Amino acid sequence: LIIKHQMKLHLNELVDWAWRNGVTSEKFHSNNGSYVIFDHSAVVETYIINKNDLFNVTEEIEITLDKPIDYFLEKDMYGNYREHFGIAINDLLFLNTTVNIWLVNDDNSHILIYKDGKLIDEYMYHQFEYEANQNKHIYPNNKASGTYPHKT
Amino acid sequence: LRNGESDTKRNTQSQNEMNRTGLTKQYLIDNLQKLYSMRDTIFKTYDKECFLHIW
Repeated sequence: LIIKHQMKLHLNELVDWAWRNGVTSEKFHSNNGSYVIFDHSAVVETYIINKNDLFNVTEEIEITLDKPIDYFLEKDMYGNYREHFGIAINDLLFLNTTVNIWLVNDDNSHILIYKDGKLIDEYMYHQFEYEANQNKHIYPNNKASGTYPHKT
Repeated sequence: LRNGESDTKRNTQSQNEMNRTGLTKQYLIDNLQKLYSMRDTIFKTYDKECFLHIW
């Protein structure tokens, strides 16, 4: 169960993500045409990069029982709701009692991943990911934060 | 007229782990006597099966 996740990151977030998920050599372009070049997992050359510049990066999050999940919500068969941070699903002491497990997406939106004793397949997960936060209005805000740097 | 209701749900999960280690050392004088021929009998089987037994 591997899920593509495309996001836009500032320079600090992009550098952090690149160093955590090792990149040997790659050039990342930004919203405003600035670029940063990683060579041998070390920053080498950066163009004129202003604040609020957005870089597009796609990361794969894979949801499996054995690997840890950053934030999930578990419902016992008795009716108790608990939340667990950064532990695998199998790491629960008594997985026998657990009925449902929902991933949490930092938007306070729950996506069902574990029901009826088995993981949710990829396509039902896509359906639930669309379905969880339908009426999510994002604030519209645009600032150019740049101008053609050279004298032309 | 007074009516009341009350609910309660408890859920306690416990985990234990206990590691025990011991080493009982016993000193018997008999085991010292059996030490004698322990190394010597190594070369009594060498002598009988590899070397000449006549002068």
